[PDB]
Amino acid sequence: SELDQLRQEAEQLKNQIRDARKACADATLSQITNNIDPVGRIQMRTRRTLRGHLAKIYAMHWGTDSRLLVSASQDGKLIIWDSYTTNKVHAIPLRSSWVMTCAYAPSGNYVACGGLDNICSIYNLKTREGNVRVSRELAGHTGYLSCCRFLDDNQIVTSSGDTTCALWDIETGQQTTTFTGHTGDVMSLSLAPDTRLFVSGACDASAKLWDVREGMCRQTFTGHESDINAICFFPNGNAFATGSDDATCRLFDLRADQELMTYSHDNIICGITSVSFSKSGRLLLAGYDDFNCNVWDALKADRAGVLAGHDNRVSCLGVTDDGMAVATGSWDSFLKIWNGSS
Amino acid sequence: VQLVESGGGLVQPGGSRKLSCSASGFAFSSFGMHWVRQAPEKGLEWVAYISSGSGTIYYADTVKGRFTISRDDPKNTLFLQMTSLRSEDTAMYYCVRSIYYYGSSPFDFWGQGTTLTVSAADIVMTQATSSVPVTPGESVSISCRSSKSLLHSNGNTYLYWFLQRPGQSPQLLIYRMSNLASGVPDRFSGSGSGTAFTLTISRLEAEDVGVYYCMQHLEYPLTFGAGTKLEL
Amino acid sequence: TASIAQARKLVEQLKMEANIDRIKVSKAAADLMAYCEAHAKEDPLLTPVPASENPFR
Repeated sequence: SELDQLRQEAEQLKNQIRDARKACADATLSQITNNIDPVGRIQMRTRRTLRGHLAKIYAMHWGTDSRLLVSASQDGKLIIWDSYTTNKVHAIPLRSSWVMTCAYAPSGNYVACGGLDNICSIYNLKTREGNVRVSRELAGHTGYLSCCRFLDDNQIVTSSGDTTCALWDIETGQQTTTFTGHTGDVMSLSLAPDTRLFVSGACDASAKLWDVREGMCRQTFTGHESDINAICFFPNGNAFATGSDDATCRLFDLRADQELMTYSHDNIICGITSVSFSKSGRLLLAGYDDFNCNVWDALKADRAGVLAGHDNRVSCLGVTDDGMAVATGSWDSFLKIWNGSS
Repeated sequence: VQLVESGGGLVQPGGSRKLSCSASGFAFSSFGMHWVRQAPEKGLEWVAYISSGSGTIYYADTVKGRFTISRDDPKNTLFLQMTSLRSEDTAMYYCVRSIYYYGSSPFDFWGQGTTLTVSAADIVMTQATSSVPVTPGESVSISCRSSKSLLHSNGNTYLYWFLQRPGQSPQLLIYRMSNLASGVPDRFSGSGSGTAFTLTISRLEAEDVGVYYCMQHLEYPLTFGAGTKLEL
Repeated sequence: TASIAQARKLVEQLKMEANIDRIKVSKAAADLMAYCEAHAKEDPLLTPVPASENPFR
């Protein structure tokens, strides 16, 4: 009658976009990058091991200076490390120990945390009193907090488990914008280098590219066969990679609006908990549940090196802003800092 | 943030006196606490230091073994017990706070000072000029020099700049030779070559007059410069 | 009856997604190669810098 013909129109529209995507692809990333020189094995040595956490680590974020990093664990502690000398600058005790995300502000003055409490607490590191105290507890999400990223010192975008992403105004605490369109729990988001857009991967095996200013999704990407666990932008901001629970990563191109390459191997059946890109966009690293952390060559989909020393599921993975290092965090309560040597 | 000290007064030579620095308005148990004296009509001079948790304690060579410094976290009060007080200990004693971590600003707050009047290897830090007649609206550079290079292996040049306005406690301007402290205008700027250092004020104000001190923090004991005075 | 409203909003969203200027993969895959090639020397993991320059020595 009405809803039936409306859904038929929607299906026809999605078929039209599918055939447009099919037509726009002359070839794939393989033949275009078949004659390029392979990266070769990437030997990475654990330089520092930031011991001190007493429970599984769920998230970490590198500071903008590529030296300070914040780490969140189910111990109920937010710790800021001096990755150069393995020093604990701060140890923020969280109100709720069920923390599944953390963030470092680009200015470095603020950090954020959240989790099963549905509240994104923001902490002011630089205070005249000399301690670190929570400045704003953002409430308004219904599901758990999965990821939170800082736009500026005043704007933070959070993705929750209630199929909604949101933009916040910290000084007021109200959601400036609310992003809707996902059907399953949203698990991660990655701000663009230009900061004007951000993508978001959800449990419905789809990733949606939004606009922080306009307020609604622009493009949607499908291809995965299970939950999308972590996502990350390409350094140039014109592509992103997703790490899903079906043991495959995928590289999507925003302008081409479709996937370009899949990073899968028959030896690994575990899901990718975290992904990260190298400073040049040449090495896509990916934390797996096999206790390992592969280092995929983005342009050729050939595994090159493994960060195998973790003993438990790798939950977080971050590459410095200058690319000097790669920290990886795991459920054994230890972060490890890696970088190749000649 | 407030640091108020008590216990100063007239003490006969060879006697004893007890100085207490009462901290209020900040997490006193997380801040290392120093004592800095200033003899009448002279420059600053470091006295003692106790870390957070009282783990580490240092004394100047002129005072080692004669004064003892202690802190009391529950009461938020810092102590300095004085014995064998001699005529050279008459000075204006300042209570200073400093927290040490990556990117911190040590020596950022100074107490009002307490006056004690007694009746009757180290890095040498040199300021060439003692008084600079200045007028508002121009640029002045304050020059300081060190006997030993302050640029450490890790890349930090541990030199601090303090401004003591007339009848007021010294104020931190620049920490680590380039970083401008909180609450200080951007007109102040510092640069150094590791042994030779300069502090430049872009545009003088009526509140920029005072004595400017250069201090090193490379190793203990901490040594101050003679001081450069700015007058209208 | 919220099903009709949900279908309408999904139709509008798919309408706004369909009318997007899409470039060809061959002209879009080469940009990633160009970016990776132009930043190869500045990447200290793809091409490691000498151990005297690593801050994590």
